[PDB]
Amino acid sequence: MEYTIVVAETADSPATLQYLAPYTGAALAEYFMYRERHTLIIYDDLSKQAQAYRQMSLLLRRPPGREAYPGD
Amino acid sequence: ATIRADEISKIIRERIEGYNREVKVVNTGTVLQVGDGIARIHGLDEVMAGELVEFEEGTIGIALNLESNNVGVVLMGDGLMIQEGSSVKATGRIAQIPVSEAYLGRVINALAKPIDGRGEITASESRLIESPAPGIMSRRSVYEPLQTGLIAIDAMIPVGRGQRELIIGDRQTGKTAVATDTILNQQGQNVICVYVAIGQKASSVAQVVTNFQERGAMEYTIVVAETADSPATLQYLAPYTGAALAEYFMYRERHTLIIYDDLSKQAQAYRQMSLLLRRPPGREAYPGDVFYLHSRLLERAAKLSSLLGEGSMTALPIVETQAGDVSAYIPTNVISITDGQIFLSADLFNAGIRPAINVGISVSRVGSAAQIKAMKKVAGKLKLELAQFAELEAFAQFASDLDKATQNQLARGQRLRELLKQPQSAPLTVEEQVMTIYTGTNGYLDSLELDQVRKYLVELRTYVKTNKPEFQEIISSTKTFTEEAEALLKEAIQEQMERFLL
Amino acid sequence: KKNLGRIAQIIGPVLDVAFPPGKMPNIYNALIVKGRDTAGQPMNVTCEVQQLLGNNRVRAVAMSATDGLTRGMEVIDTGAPLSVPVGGATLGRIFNVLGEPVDNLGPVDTRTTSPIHRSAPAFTQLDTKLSIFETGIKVVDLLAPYRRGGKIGLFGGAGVGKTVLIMELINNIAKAHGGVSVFGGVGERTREGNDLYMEMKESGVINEQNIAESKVALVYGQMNEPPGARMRVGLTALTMAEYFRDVNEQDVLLFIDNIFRFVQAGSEVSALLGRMPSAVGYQPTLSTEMGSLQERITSTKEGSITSIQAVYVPADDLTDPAPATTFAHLDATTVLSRGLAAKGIYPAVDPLDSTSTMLQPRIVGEEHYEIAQRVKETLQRYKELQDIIAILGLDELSEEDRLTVARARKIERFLSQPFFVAEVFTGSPGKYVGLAETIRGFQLILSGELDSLPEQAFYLVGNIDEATAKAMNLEMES
Amino acid sequence: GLTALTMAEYFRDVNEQDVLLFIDNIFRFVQAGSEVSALLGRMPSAVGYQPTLSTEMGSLQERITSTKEGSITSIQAVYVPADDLTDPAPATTFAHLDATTVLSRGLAAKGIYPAVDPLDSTSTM
Amino acid sequence: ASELAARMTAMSNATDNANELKKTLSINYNRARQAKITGEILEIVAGANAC
Ligand SMILES: Nc1ncnc2c1ncn2[C@@H]1O[C@H](COP(=O)(O)OP(=O)(O)OP(=O)(O)O)[C@@H](O)[C@H]1O
Ligand SMILES: Nc1ncnc2c1ncn2[C@@H]1O[C@H](COP(=O)(O)OP(=O)(O)OP(=O)(O)O)[C@@H](O)[C@H]1O
Ligand SMILES: CC(C)C[C@@H]1NC(=O)[C@H](C)N(C)C(=O)CNC(=O)/C(=C/c2ccccc2)N(C)C1=O
Repeated sequence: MEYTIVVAETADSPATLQYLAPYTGAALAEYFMYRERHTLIIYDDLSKQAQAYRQMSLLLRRPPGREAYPGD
Repeated sequence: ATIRADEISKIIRERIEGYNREVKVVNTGTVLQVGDGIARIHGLDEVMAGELVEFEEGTIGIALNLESNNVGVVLMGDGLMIQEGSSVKATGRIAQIPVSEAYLGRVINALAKPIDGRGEITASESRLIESPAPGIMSRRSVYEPLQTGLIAIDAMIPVGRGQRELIIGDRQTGKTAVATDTILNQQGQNVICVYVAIGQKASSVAQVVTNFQERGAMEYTIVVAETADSPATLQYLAPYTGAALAEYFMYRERHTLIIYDDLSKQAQAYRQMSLLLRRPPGREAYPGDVFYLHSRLLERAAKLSSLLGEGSMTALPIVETQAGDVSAYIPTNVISITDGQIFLSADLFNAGIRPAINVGISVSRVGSAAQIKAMKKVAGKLKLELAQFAELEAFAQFASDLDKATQNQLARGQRLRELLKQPQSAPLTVEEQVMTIYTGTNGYLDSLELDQVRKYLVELRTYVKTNKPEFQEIISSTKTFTEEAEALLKEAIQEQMERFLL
Repeated sequence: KKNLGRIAQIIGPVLDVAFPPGKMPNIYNALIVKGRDTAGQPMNVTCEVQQLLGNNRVRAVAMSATDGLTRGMEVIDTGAPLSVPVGGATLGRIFNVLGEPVDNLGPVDTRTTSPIHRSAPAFTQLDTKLSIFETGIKVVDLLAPYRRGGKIGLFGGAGVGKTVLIMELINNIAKAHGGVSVFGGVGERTREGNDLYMEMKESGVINEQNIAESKVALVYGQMNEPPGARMRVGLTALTMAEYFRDVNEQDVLLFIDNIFRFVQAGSEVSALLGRMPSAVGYQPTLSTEMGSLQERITSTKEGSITSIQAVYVPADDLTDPAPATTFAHLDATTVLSRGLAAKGIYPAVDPLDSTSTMLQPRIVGEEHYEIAQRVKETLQRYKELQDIIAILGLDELSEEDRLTVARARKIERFLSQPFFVAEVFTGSPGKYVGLAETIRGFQLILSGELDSLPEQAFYLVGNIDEATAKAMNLEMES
Repeated sequence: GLTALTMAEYFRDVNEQDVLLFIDNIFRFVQAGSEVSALLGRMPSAVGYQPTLSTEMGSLQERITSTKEGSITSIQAVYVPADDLTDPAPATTFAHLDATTVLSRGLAAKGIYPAVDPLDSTSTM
Repeated sequence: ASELAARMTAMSNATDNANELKKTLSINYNRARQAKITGEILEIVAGANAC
């Protein structure tokens, strides 16, 4: 634990925060990466980020693609 | 979003004519945008959701969508001659039907209007169509049998008054022969029968009603019929009108039975209605509210408590399945709503086994609560022997343990099969059912001719109903299978066998 | 001081109300519509705000029927979300989605009312201890050890044995706890709720003399009750259980039948709420809707809530979005199979798809773990060669494969068990089997000792000494 | 893709030398159009591509051509999504290529790298 | 002769079992095809209405 950070985003969090959590972890890791340190990141349940993004896009009335998932 | 229905120019002209005034169009609505089973009526400011509205042509409507400036209604018929810009009148009455005792023996068209051709029906108006179902404190556990007349049903899938038992199978596998058998079997019992034909062809309804009339079951039956050419709204509504008509009697301490022929057709009519209203559909284009469609209807079949008169409503829905698709959408929905099912199989039906109950996949969650003592005592061994036949026939071609299995499957299974098959529109009394099960499953019919089992059984039935009336008396008196009736039935079947051999 | 609004539109259960330009109600605030339905004046139409549509207009969802409602009715807003009675006043009573008692026993003492919408417990206030509890069910105790304090799901199609399993769990474990055990019908047969209540009265659990000490609380929004009620009956049941976990610091049980109907009513509502649906016509807010409900069912340092939930799979589709999202919040699933049910194997628990996060050598011990692993290995070998032995048959397999087939068949027969709640269907009254007996019986089957006795000796028994008794009885009877 | 294709057009036409044009996934050239097409107001086509899949492919493909004064040999990798060889994007590419070369996951699963499907990979030479 | 008779009865059983398996497979495939067509068209119309 003296060499790792935990970025938690439970299921009762809004879809914006679940969509943003991998990017928060990635910026956190990129800091050490550009400070000449080796980093390792693990996005557990990335499909949950895609589902949170799909929810945010459908609520914004963005037109859906395959399986209501946005084109992007 | 940029356009609206009352966006038409004459309404805006009227509004510009006078801006601030006193009285609006209160009961007077002018129709506009007559669409596909819907009509967006401008006006009807004081209208309620669920309001019956009356058109100039004569068509009835229900105020469904009460938008800001227009109310959108659903047409209860082929609203062809609804001229655009014509008047609509609210009735103040939420959707209801005239209910009375003068309906017993008539045919009805999902609007309580007779398609019978025998004149009008007097009434003391009541019964909102969407009545609420009884609560937890209102009802009671089921405790008395509702006899169908069919030996297999009454022995292995027993149904009590207040149970929702589903009749599920393919097309032309029965289910209407079964429904009519159960209705024709209610001659002595004090049970009102309702039969809703939701999407059947008109000739099928003709056959059913004439069979009812001829066999005498019309003095206690009502018929609500929506043919295949009926509007989808009428096929959507017909079981609710049947349920209200039956609830009329059920809440007056009388027992009712109701049969929804092709409840899946009501689901298909509701899917048509929803797709024409542009609602986002779920799997196989079904609205997603289709479970609620069926469950708010089936929850009205109850067994009320002693405080509510002990009235009951038995529901026998009917679901057709496509190539025996038990795991389809509407089949599984109705299975998750009801209290057991009765599986008719096209294979056994076409193979000659005509009441084609698939007993290994059909349950009843009441069981002995519904059955009488005699039927329990005589049906235990019967369901055991048919259980044995179930694995024997599928597993063994000739046999395992060829001596007793040919004493097992031949003496029990293949003769009990001929014991269970029953002709079209010929129900059996409970005494004949108990006697027929006892003659077979104890091991008395082990050596007859397989083509003579039917003849022996029917002739023994007439013999015992001629020579031994005290058997029928001791059965219809205590409803139990005493050793006295047992022994006298034994000597009766010995007499009948030695008579039938010569 | 309370806002008075006018009804602007009515679309089934979803209606939107216009408020004065100054003051509009917040999201989830309860709104009382005065109402008039062929009586004097029942205010029973309660709603809750979903979205502020703009121009002094909010859109709510009715917890009652909307037939007979007019445009322009007065809508008093309560200024707070739906609060329900909590505490000992709920013990022994049946409730609505609105906390209104439907038992006809009188009104509830509404001193303590806590709102149905709260946030989940914080991350720091969470238990981290891992305990299992035995249930008396062979397949559950062996292959899916249910965690004490964790959410537990039961997945099945229509008519596979979800409710018989829930009632067997209630028969075994609910009468052993010291804390209360609340039940919430979130859309199910009202016949079943009435039957369960009458069983509670005859058992003595709900004592008509002194209701005040019952240690149960029943909430019911059944298959009727338009989707406003079927969507929040789970929340009011969860609120009542959270009061006992938080305040009294008891160990609550939370038996819920068909949390699937919560999702289903949410999609029904969201269709008329004017949202674009997801792939299978579900609401776009499906995952967070499940999360807002399941993330409150936890175990904090104050107390624990052991939740046992039934999850319907529509058209037997485990890939359907609703069970597919329930799976993430559960931590001990138990999947029922239509094939196993039709083969008479009751309970129809699919042994290989039903997992648990407590089947670990550090939690259940190494002997239990190794026996479960060997059982799953032989069952997996059987499932592999199933299609080959379906077309060809057993005669073509090797000797070791035939031995594995016979052992897998004995295992799948020893998985079935008679239930106390199913004595009407099977007869041969139910058996409670401890964990040690299940472990010894499966050691005996897989060890090759019980290799020369009929398969039917294991079908619908408990405690493999009964399998041996049945085999001896069958051979002596011939 | 049009940038690189223009750079090759110049070497074929003005410099009149044989160009060797290698392309990475041209599936990405089509799915980028399908990504933007919803925002461009266009109504969705079959399973989710833009209504102009065939013409968008065709413009770029027909621009790749040996023009009788110079030749462009074009080797293109076409991502088949979910191994659906009948997906619209690869389906509309097959008609534009001369020698197709299908790669089988069944051969990669055993190590027959290059996992070229022998019976599927056809050619006009 | 006895080995060939056992082979004949075994291949009769296997033909019958492959027959019922082919039937079950055809049923499941028709269901999958209808579900695929339904989902595809529902997705297309959902996108079009969203535009
Ligand atoms: N027990 C029986 N004995 C003899 N004939 C029967 C029996 N049951 C049904 N039949 C015959 O089988 C045919 C189909 O039966 P039935 O009318 O009950 O099915 P159905 O409900 O009309 O099927 P569908 O409505 O899907 O066409 C009928 O013509 C009837 O005469
Ligand atoms: N353990 C069991 N033993 C014998 N029979 C069982 C068992 N479990 C289920 N069954 C049979 O399966 C039928 C359906 O069971 P049940 O209604 O309890 O589950 P379900 O329908 O999947 O759940 P729900 O009632 O919530 O829809 C019952 O009628 C019963 O006869
Ligand atoms: C079937 C009729 C007679 C009862 C309806 N009520 C309901 O469907 C549900 C059960 N309830 C109780 C409502 O309050 C909302 N109303 C409607 O959804 C409806 C829905 C509806 C759908 C299609 C055609 C007409 C109306 N009503 C306005 C109702 O009156």
